Amino acid sequence: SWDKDVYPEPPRRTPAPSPQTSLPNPITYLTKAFDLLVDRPVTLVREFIERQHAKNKYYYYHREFRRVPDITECHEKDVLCMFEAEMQWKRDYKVDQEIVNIIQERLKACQQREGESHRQNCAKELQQFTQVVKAYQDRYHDLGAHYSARKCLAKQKQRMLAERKATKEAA
Amino acid sequence: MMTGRQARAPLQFLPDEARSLPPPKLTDPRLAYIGFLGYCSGLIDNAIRRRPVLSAGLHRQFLYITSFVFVGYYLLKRQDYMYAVRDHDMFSYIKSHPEDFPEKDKKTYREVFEEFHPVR
Repeated sequence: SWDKDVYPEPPRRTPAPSPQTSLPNPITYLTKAFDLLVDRPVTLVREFIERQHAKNKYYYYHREFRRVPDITECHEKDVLCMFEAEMQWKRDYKVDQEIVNIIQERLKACQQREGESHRQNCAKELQQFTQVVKAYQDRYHDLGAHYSARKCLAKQKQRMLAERKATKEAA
Repeated sequence: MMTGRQARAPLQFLPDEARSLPPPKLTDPRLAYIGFLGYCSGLIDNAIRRRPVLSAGLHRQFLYITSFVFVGYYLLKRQDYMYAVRDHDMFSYIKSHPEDFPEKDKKTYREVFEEFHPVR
């Protein structure tokens, strides 16, 4: 199972079979054959496997990371704090990458699910993809292969300086 | 360098200040490496005189590694003493002249400015 909220799916509406001709379609017969010959043995084997699982149950946990001070409250050339800030920034970088991957999965799933009318029915997914791509590009792009927290901070400082200059020239 | 330091009491291998330092252990890795140097010397001495290199003259190899360990231990004692002297003199000069070594502020990265050069 997964989470229906972070991986949404619109409600399904299957129309009822209302045949017109008297010829029996082979799809129903092959579906019955698949349900008899294939589905029941696989279900029985999986039920036996789950019964064997239920005797010995053990848990694995999601690792929780507490918050450490970031690079903006680290002194210059003091490794014992910029180290922790750097690793926290790397973990946040990976989390952001997987967030963009989740949004890409949402967009592709919407495009394939909605069929030939995908241009109108998936505007929200496209706008969320555009917003998250703009945020990712403004946050992490053009850092280089040797990226660090200091390079991202310098890029952000340049961005706010340019924004302040632009809003000063317009007022 | 420290020649004037070796001016009042010259030609001393280990002065009276060298005894306040902890002596190196007998299981020092450098001492083991010098013993291995002595073993290699014994092997070469057996080899260059057409002797069986792993059997001939075990007493010779034992004296080789023993003399090597002896000289290496004393040289390591002198090296540790000299490095302690260097550190002590440096710290004494730093303490003696506070105006020549003034403390500098540690500005956080929220205040300092770094230029960003994009890679593209």
